[PDB]
Amino acid sequence: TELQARGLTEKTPDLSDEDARLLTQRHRVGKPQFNRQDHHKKKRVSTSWRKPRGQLSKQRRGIKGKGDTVEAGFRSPTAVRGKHPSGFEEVRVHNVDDLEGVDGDTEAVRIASKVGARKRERIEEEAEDAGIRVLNPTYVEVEV
Amino acid sequence: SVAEFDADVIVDARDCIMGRVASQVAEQALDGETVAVVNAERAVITGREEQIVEKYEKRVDIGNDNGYFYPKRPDGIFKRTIRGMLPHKKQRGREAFESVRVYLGNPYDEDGEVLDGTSLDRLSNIKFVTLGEISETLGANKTW
Amino acid sequence: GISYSVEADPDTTAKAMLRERQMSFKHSKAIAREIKGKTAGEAVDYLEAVIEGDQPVPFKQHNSGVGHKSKVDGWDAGRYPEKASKAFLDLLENAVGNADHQGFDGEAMTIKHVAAHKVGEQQGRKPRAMGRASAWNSPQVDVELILEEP
Amino acid sequence: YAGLRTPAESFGSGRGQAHVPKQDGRARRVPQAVKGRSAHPPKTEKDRS
RNA sequence: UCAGAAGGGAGGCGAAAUAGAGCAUGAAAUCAGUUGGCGAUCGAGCGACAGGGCAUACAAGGUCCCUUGACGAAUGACCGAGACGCGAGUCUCCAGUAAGACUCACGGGAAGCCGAUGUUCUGUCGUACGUUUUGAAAAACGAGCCAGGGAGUGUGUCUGUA
RNA sequence: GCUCUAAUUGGAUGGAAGCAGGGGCGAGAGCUCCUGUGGACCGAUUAGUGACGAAAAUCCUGGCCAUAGUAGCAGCGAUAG
Ligand SMILES: [Cl-]
Ligand SMILES: [Cl-]
Ligand SMILES: [Cl-]
Ligand SMILES: [Cl-]
Ligand SMILES: [Cl-]
Ligand SMILES: [Cl-]
Ligand SMILES: [Cl-]
Ligand SMILES: [Cl-]
Ligand SMILES: [Cl-]
Ligand SMILES: [Mg+2]
Ligand SMILES: [Mg+2]
Ligand SMILES: [Mg+2]
Ligand SMILES: [Mg+2]
Ligand SMILES: [Mg+2]
Ligand SMILES: [Mg+2]
Ligand SMILES: [Mg+2]
Ligand SMILES: [Mg+2]
Ligand SMILES: [Mg+2]
Ligand SMILES: [Mg+2]
Ligand SMILES: [Mg+2]
Ligand SMILES: [Mg+2]
Ligand SMILES: [Mg+2]
Ligand SMILES: [Mg+2]
Ligand SMILES: [Mg+2]
Ligand SMILES: [Mg+2]
Ligand code: NA
Ligand code: NA
Ligand code: NA
Ligand code: NA
Ligand code: NA
Ligand code: NA
Ligand code: NA
Ligand code: NA
Ligand code: NA
Ligand code: NA
Ligand code: NA
Ligand code: NA
Ligand code: NA
Ligand code: NA
Repeated sequence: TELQARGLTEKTPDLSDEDARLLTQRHRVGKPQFNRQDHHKKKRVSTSWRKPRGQLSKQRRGIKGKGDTVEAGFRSPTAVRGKHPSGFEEVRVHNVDDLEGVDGDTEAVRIASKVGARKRERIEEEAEDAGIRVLNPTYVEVEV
Repeated sequence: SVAEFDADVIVDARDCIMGRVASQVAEQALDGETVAVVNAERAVITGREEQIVEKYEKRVDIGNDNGYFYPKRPDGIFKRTIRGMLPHKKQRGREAFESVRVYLGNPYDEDGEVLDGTSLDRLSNIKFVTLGEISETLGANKTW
Repeated sequence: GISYSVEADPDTTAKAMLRERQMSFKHSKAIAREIKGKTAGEAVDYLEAVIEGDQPVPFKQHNSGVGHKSKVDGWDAGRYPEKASKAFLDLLENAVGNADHQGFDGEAMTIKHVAAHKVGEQQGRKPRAMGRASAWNSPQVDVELILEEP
Repeated sequence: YAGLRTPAESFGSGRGQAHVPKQDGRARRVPQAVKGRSAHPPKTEKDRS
């Protein structure tokens, strides 16, 4: 009696040397939180980013320590942008037909939360057979 | 007070310039060393006795309800002089400062060492005062 | 109202509640704090002394202007809130009775959990000068008690 | 006429209150008021063809 | 059980009673109890960024440490030898050498482990926000807090544009 | 990013929306997954539609904390037990 995930959970994509380097860079450099100015000072102000507009705003004026402001210089490398940490490109899947055309070498599949257990069971078996990792696998009871 | 301080360094302030010693004792204490300054009463301040005395008298004089508590005795004065060379409100600063103690006379068995650059030549100088003298003028009880 | 906020083993524990009591919530908080960990019987004896004025209840939170009391230990302010105390005595009488009916020894059981909760206000208005009225309100208090065998 | 049927008036300065039309101590008519009018509502005269 | 048609306990119904009567769901402000972190010698835009400590069920992230080696931009030596300077020191050669951020490979290691999250500590920077203003942290104006509400719309005509 | 319309096309009692806590992506607006709760609805693409996005207006309404167990429950030629 132990929990085990369905499918190929250890599968990793094959990446060109330069893509793996850029993936490593993205992970290494990261980025600031880019939370809205003073969101921590007022409960009614949430973290969702808004450009500081105040004429006198310290953050708008670029005062060191008031947080970076969103700017294009902060974008991730083109080659790797949007990749799952594993390096796979994600493909969203609502059913069995959605698996068609998916390359399990460069792509992993994410089953939409709305999809129920019955349809999930079928999607997961077909995906394994096609050599495609499921990022959000069911965990089933199996022996120790 | 009589507590038997264990010092990595014992400094003899006899015929030495207070601020030049203090500057060096400050830096050593921040460097991790425990320091005992010895014979504080015989430590020395260059210049005209009358203006020197006015300055220290002004410090005894100034104050209010919040309070400015300025030491009259030679050990106290030396201690305070050192505190001024430490970030004594920050943690590393208060730690260094508490690793320093100043003594009237020499409670140790061994003579202290004379730090380079701190020694005053009495044959070359008549304009200076001993801490002991300042304290007596300030009205300190002379226990040394 | 409240539900029990702590889990309790039916076999080793007994339960009781007060509902919507009109009495100081602040006094109730102070009393709960003080009787937790006591034996049911101990708590009863304590509260009766409070009612007599022999035992102060420490007020550690709602202390404004409250005079110091020599019998308070490790603290200064205390008082003798008999009304809330009487209600806690009702709470304990129920709990210990429930316990006895289950075959425990009621008085000897430890108070594992005791907590007061302000569940509402009974609302009133007080006419003031200059043609205005202002709130004159009654707190409403639930309190949960879980007795547990030693 | 939704939100406009009321002779609510503002007290102006001096009560420590914003200048907002009130009737029987409740704000009325202005678009920031609950029960107030819709500032720029859908209109029948609009040509939708 | 209780002064009790109250309330409580136990129990019954139902898929569900945390559907038990203003009873679907049940946010925030906020309250009680409790958990983690800090804590009665210490300083205040509450943080950003970097780095420590303590804390962490699974899932949805899987990385990370150390020795050695490969590659190696800008930059770039010690010591030693020769020569110069009153002196601090400098020049020439060793040498664009050793070193040099990232990345990778072999071997070894970590599973509260790496990330991340909570809290706290250290470093650097930092006197909110919005508005008025030549100049706002302002002893200029506004808000107790939170939720919800709250401001370029229609007709006609004219003039451009795609 | 929000509403509702249309065409094309999907998900849901083998558990939709919402909510709480958490994981991943995006410079970001925001997208998405897991767990719990919930117990019936929900999307995507394209072309439309508009009562479409709030930290502020002594803004509106409702709820709520501190204030605080504080002021008052004394004062009056009727001090009443
Ligand atoms: Cl872009
Ligand atoms: Cl003083
Ligand atoms: Cl300091
Ligand atoms: Cl001289
Ligand atoms: Cl209260
Ligand atoms: Cl209290
Ligand atoms: Cl690289
Ligand atoms: Cl290699
Ligand atoms: Cl506009
Ligand atoms: Mg972010
Ligand atoms: Mg906030
Ligand atoms: Mg699902
Ligand atoms: Mg799933
Ligand atoms: Mg008082
Ligand atoms: Mg009147
Ligand atoms: Mg209306
Ligand atoms: Mg409900
Ligand atoms: Mg302490
Ligand atoms: Mg002016
Ligand atoms: Mg809104
Ligand atoms: Mg389509
Ligand atoms: Mg604004
Ligand atoms: Mg209000
Ligand atoms: Mg007061
Ligand atoms: Mg009388
Ligand atoms: Na001097
Ligand atoms: Na003084
Ligand atoms: Na208090
Ligand atoms: Na005491
Ligand atoms: Na005492
Ligand atoms: Na009317
Ligand atoms: Na029309
Ligand atoms: Na930390
Ligand atoms: Na203004
Ligand atoms: Na301002
Ligand atoms: Na000012
Ligand atoms: Na108020
Ligand atoms: Na609007
Ligand atoms: Na107001």
